Amino acid sequence: NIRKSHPLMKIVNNAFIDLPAPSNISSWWNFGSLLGICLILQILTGLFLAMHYTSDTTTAFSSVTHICRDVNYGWIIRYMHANGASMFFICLYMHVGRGLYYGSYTFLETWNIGVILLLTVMATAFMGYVLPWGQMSFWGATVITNLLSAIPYIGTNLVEWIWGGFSVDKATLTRFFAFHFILPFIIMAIAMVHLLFLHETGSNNPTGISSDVDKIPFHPYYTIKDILGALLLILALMLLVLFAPDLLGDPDNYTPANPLNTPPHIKPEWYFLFAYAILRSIPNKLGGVLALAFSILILALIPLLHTSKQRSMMFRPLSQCLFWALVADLLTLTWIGGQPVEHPYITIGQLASVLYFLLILVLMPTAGTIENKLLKW
Amino acid sequence: GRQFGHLTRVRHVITYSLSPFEQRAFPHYFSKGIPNVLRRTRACILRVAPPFVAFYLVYTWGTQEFEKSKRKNPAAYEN
Amino acid sequence: SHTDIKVPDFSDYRRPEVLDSTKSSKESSEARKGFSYLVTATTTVGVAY
Amino acid sequence: SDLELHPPSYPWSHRGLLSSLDHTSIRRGFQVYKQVCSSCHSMDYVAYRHLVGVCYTEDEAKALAEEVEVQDGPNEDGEMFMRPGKLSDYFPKPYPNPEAARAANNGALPPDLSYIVRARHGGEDYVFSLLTGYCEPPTGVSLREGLYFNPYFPGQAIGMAPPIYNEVLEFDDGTPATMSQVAKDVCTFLRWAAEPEHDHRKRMGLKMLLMMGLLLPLVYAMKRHKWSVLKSRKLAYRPP
Amino acid sequence: APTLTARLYSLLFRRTSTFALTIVVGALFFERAFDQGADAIYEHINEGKLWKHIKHKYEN
Ligand code: HEM
Ligand code: HEM
Ligand code: HEM
Ligand SMILES: C[C@@]1(c2ccc(Oc3ccccc3)cc2)OC(=O)N(Nc2ccccc2)C1=O
Repeated sequence: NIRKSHPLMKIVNNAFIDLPAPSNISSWWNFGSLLGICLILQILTGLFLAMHYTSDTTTAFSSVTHICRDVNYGWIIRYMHANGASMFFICLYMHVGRGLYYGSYTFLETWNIGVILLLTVMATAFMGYVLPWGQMSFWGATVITNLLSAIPYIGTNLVEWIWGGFSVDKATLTRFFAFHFILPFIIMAIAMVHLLFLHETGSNNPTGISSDVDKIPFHPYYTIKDILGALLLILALMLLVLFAPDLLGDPDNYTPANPLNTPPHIKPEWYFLFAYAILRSIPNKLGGVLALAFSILILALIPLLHTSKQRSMMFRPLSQCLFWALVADLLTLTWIGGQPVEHPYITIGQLASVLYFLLILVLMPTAGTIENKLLKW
Repeated sequence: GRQFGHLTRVRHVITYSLSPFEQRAFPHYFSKGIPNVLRRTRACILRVAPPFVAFYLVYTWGTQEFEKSKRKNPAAYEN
Repeated sequence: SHTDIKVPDFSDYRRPEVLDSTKSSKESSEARKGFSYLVTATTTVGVAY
Repeated sequence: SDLELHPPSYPWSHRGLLSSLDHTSIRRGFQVYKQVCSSCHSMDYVAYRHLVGVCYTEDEAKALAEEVEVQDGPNEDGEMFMRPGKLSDYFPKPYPNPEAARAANNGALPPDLSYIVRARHGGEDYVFSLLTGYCEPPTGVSLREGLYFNPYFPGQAIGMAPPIYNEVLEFDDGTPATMSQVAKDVCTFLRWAAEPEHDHRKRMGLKMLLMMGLLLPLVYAMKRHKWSVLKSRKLAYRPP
Repeated sequence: APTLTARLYSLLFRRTSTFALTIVVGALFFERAFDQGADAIYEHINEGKLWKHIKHKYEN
């Protein structure tokens, strides 16, 4: 009987069963549902870890080990959480890249909501990482938190405020546990709002050309395409959990607390590398953090810089080359962000930083304009 | 949202199709697929590949300089 | 004139049990569904696992 | 000062994808922690029961636990005595407030416990090569006090006296307690102390690839079946 | 002489009742046979277990 009339299943039907979708959406389109799976994944394992973790300075590092050694299967649950956080970023990255390449950002509202979803998960992962009170957890917590101190005039009252003291201590570990528990529920609401705005127009596709003449039902097609792709997300997640639990995980969080001693070479998680390089590039306190913020906050300027008469980059050889130069540049930032602030590296790191911004703020838009002229448009 | 029946106007196109239980799910998987991937590869290498070798070259050089410059170094201090 | 239509040839997409006119397809009906359903059964059995 | 070298190449018998531990070597390795390392290094997270599963036996585990004295809970007078040795809380803790380890050893703090994975890149190897690779301090550089020199370590210089080849033994078997053999065993054991789940994980891990190798092709085939209809559909435009 | 997959279809897949009954009964055995057959694979390649190691101590 009917899916269409019931006030509840009607939502389901309109979102996952009868929703008209482009016959041609690619694998690149699988990431949104994978981001949903990621969020649920983080939520379940996250929760079971909360049934055993304790938020006090003393027993924090210890309770986590209690989980990995004592609590039945805590190790598998703990690793799925950690590796799930990485996958979540892997997915954010692909998802945001897919939107750039294919012009999807032209759906203003849904793209703007996405940026919010990006910042929310970054906020979430940060608080998360601090939780086990390891060396990197602590020093990473110290670095990132201090960014706020750069803000003129009110900078220090703010860090101390967010600290609940004179430095990252007791009060901060507890509040971070709290905010880290509620954030993913708030994320979940923003994501439903994301999905609402998207349905208003439906999905874009590889060609950037309207698909209203060739829509297919989300259900049999994307239902199975999404299943298959979930299993791929799962294989990749398990491989990590079950063969390489410590691979992305820094060895220093396996050593408790040292507010007195900063490790020789503190290294961000992975997904912060490129942004870490940008912040570091410029030898200035204020300007570094400003460059850092702008490095992410730039996504919301992207739509103003669309210059081409076409939506997607599928028929745009110039933009394509510049897009990959962007990716290749990010990969350079990543490499550099994980390296000591020295000779070859600072200069490479400064040139990659101007390139990132140079290509988004100027190169891409100029390619679009010459592609238009080349076509006589 | 939008519903089938209210999307857009289409006139004059016929679509012929088969039942899944009547066709193969992998017909010429290799016979036609391999050629196809070679072809999509050719079509995109020139745009995708170059920026990455550019990073690759800077990656090996960059680390090379790093090692030779600092550590390996202590070059001449002769007396 | 709508009689100038004709459904195009699907020979190179068809399962071999069909492919031949003269032969009814009811005869391979059970086997062809058998195979495709077995695949799902097995899948769900695996996922069950 | 800031220069340094990295560990050799790992042939452990627990290096590959699927690869158990040589539980016999985990035994020998505990014996090394028992007689030598224990007197300086705290192993705060392992317990006598943890071994029951791995290297010993129910009865054996009790017996080895009984060879020490912990500070048991208070009774009616508000006391604090000592007790035979449980089976439920390793913890031979060589030093009270950590600063006592500093006092004894002189500056240097004998770190962690259930080692490797721990803050040491190249985990087991780094340790193996640290213990097994003590060497003569080359010309040009002195040592503020006869500290102790080690080619690996950060800064090539500092801390721990070379404690391997003082051929302590109690390997039953009939195993020669040599420099290396005692190290291979200690690292092996330390591997298990840091990662007890190691063997179950790779057995699961096996199952994950085996299952994935069944499901992947199958789910893929399910999707192609349903997408058949679109993939082979044919179009024709017939305008007036 | 019909075929196998046909028999399977007639007797068990046609109805979602049997179709479902067959897979739940299929999982019960697959799990048991996969765990066993897979454990033995894990063991045969290792052999520095707590198993073989035991043998040495029925005593105390
Ligand atoms: C017993 C066999 C034994 C082992 C094994 C062991 C290991 C070990 C490691 C892996 C280190 C880490 C080096 C690093 O942090 O990078 C370390 C450090 C110290 N040790 Fe040790 N140790 C064993 C035994 C002993 C014994 C019996 C003593 C006391 C005489 C001792 C001492 C120390 C000290 C001091 C350090 C700190 C080094 C420093 O940072 O200065 N160890 N040990
Ligand atoms: C359901 C909401 C969540 C809860 C209740 C939750 C609970 C926890 C708890 C208790 C810890 C500390 C234990 C441990 O470190 O293993 C933790 C750590 C962490 N979580 Fe979450 N979390 C939630 C959502 C998230 C989200 C959205 C992310 C981002 C994908 C995330 C990524 C992390 C990370 C990176 C850590 C540090 C992991 C580590 O290396 O130990 N979790 N979480
Ligand atoms: C919690 C994080 C996110 C979730 C849960 C999420 C979920 C989804 C889902 C389910 C889709 C449907 C189809 C698809 O897979 O593409 C989608 C499409 C889209 N999302 Fe997200 N996404 C998230 C982060 C982002 C981010 C970071 C952005 C951009 C900053 C973004 C902007 C878009 C856009 C523009 C589309 C358009 C679809 C297209 O053009 O193909 N979303 N998202
Ligand atoms: C995991 C991690 C983290 C998490 C989320 C972040 O959020 C962003 C990610 C990308 C871009 C901007 C913010 C940043 C760092 O949290 C944390 O303590 N660190 N560690 C760290 C190390 C050195 C400097 C700064 C931080 C992270 O990597």
